[PDB]
Amino acid sequence: KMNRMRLRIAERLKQSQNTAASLTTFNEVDMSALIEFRNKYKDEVLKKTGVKLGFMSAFSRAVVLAIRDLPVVNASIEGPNGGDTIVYRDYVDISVAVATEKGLVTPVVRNAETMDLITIEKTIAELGKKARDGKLTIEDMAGGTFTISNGGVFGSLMGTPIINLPQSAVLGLHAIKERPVAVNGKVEIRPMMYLALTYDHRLLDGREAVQFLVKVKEYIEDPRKMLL
Amino acid sequence: KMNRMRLRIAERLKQSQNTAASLTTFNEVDMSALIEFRNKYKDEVLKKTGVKLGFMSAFSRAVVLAIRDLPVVNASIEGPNGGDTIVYRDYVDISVAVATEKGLVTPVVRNAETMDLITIEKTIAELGKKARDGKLTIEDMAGGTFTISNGGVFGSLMGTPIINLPQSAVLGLHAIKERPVAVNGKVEIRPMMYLALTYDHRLLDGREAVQFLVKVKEYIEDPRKMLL
Amino acid sequence: KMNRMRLRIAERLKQSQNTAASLTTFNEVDMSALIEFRNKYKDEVLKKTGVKLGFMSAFSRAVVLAIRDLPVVNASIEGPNGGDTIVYRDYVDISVAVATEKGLVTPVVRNAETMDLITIEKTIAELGKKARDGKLTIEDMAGGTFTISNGGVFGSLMGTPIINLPQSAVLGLHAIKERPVAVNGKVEIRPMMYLALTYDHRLLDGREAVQFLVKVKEYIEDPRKMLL
Amino acid sequence: KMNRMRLRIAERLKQSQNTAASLTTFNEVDMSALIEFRNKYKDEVLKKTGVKLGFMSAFSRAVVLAIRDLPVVNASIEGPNGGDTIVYRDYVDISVAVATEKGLVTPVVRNAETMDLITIEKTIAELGKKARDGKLTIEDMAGGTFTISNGGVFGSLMGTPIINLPQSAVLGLHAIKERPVAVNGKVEIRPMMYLALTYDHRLLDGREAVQFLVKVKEYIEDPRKMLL
Repeated sequence: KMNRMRLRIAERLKQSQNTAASLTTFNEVDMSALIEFRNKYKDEVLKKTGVKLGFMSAFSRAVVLAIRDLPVVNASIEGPNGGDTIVYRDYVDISVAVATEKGLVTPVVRNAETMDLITIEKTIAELGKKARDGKLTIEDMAGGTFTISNGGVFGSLMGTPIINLPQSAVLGLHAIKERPVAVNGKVEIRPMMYLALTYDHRLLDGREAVQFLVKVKEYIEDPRKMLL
Repeated sequence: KMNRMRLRIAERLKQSQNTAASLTTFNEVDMSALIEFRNKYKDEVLKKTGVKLGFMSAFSRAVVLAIRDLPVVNASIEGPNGGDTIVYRDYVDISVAVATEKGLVTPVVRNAETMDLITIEKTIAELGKKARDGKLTIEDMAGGTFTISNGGVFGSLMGTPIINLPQSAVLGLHAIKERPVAVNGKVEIRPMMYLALTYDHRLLDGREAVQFLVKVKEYIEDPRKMLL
Repeated sequence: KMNRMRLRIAERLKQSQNTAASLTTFNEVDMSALIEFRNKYKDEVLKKTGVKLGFMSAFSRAVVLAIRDLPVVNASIEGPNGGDTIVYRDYVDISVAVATEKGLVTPVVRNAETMDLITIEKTIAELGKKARDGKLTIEDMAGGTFTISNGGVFGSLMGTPIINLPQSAVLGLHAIKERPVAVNGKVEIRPMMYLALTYDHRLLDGREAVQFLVKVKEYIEDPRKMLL
Repeated sequence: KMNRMRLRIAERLKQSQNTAASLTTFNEVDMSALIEFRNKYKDEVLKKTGVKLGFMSAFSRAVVLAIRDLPVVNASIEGPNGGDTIVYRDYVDISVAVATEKGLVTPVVRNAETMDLITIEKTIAELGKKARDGKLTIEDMAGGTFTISNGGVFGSLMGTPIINLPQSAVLGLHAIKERPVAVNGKVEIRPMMYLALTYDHRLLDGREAVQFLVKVKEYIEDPRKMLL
């Protein structure tokens, strides 16, 4: 028999689908620079800090810088029957995925727009521990302003991730693969990943939606853009 | 606060989603011939006519010829609670996208199935001017029979465009990219674009939907098919 | 005849020499990454901001990050007859050189440790204008915590720059040259520059002095280290 | 606040600067032979003696043999207001650097001119242990006749080391680097190091100063010269 947890979450799915409008758009991106950079320093970083480096601070920091250009992304749509107000609050709470032994849960880094890459990475590592400990308070998983979800841990080409209502949108991350690529007028083989942006087409307009994803693409593909 | 324009359009989104069934299918296509042809003559054409040539008359004319094989595409589904009638009217009104400074609007070429490629191209150029002038009457944007939408102007791999209810379906156009391709038993590099057909699976049946997109693919990939 | 400005400054030279201890140490560094990065984006940056990009935000930001590891650099030595206190204040005021038509002057960016690379670059451009206008207030040139000086504008291999008393130390920047280099087990030709760190050997100890310069070398040679 | 140790040493710096004249001159040298020789035998040597081999006995022994040609180097300048006497005592006490956890200290090998390379190396290893033990008596660090200082442990191109008053001069050692070199009419890549001789230009005359450094260069570059 389905328990209360199943019933609640299962309802929230098709409920949020019927509440928001919904669209998904896509792109793929070269992972080489990020991978190289990671390999070059993850040990030094670890010895300096106790922090191991994955990729997560990268994606998230890039998202923050893109949001700093496109504040529409962070805002939430509110009032009766969807309501009346785009809530322009511009602190950024980054919800992200963790799979406990009892399945999917969503820790939220509060005020992430203040943070350094290394600090984000550390903060996430803390939450991952505390999550498998079952120590999390519900305020750790009360909704943020934005969400990043990962299917690449299991490994897929492409997902179509769900709106974390009341948030505007969500980014999906997928398997890195070596892929044939056209670059520099040459065939090459490169580490590539696809990206999926799902967004409420209420207030996230197709122009903006594409533009956001594309700007993020740049920051991944050259980490030096983070210096701007 | 959301204004009346936002509220109306935002409702129409999830309303039309809940009204129609909905499916999207895909293909990608070589742009070379069209690009070559454009470059070869756009100047001559311009001097003969005052008309610059993009790609739009091509896609649209191809769509018309495909519709001339597949009249199911042009018809609209009507009556109470979705109703009872596939309206076989076979004049073709081509709705298309323009982004004003106040966002997205949809000029409609009436009776487009009568028109020459150059004339379609001209007609669109007229509407683009009149649109940014704000001179458009609402009858310029009262619904056509079919819709083509462009995300390639912003530049993306792939979108999932919305049904312009009561129309049957919509075609999305995307970024042209150089891509590695297998052709002639050889690896080559070519200008490629992806295509997305979204359709109401009420009355647009999977067979037909695929067949339509595929026929269009041919007309793009060899403009000489337009001579048939 | 020497005027008051000459007499004051001329005294301050040999006075500060007799006041501090004094040592200079050296290294040279590859400019390629920074040069590439600059060329790749200076136009985009300019259109986004009104700011042209030289190199200065790079050197300075690197210096700040090195100071964040080595706070000894920022502190000043104070009290009677040189005194008694290493003043650990850790806001960072970056003095830098401008040659007016009446010769050398030293604008100071206050609180520079807070700033982004682009913002530093902008701030400097503002000061350069205001300097040639003669609009500067003396508080613009009351001493900072650290100093960077440039001879490369005139173009030399190597200088030996003077302690801006009461500051601990100073960095000299020189001509970029193409130079033969050994890299990757191969002879190569690269854009190279020499660096000179002059420091008061009171409280800047040889270990620390070398270590500071070397850490800066890294940040220049890979801008991706700034991401740490 | 600065403690007594800081105050004493800080004074000794600018005091000794104002007491001596002061000049520094430079050269660079191939490390290959010494490196090869070290690698070839350090294990055998260790098993025969309990002594590991760095480079230090080499530099020091070379310095001694050069001093045996140029006794001016070892002598000290003495009497009131700098005085009247070049003290020709020709036993050689080699001061050298150790960085304790409390910073820089200077053990002195007494009567080093008597010693074998292996014995010098051993003697230094003993002192290094006793230094980190804090067991040293002050007579271990009462001034020798000459000084060698190392910045290469931290790793730099070039320093400008301070006169250990009353000694005549000091040698600085730096980072070994692979460097492009011209040799045998050919471009080659080699392990190279720069050398800096600082000397009191009272009684160390420019002729002599250059000649000393150059002779040392030979002994490093061919260890077989030690056989003369």
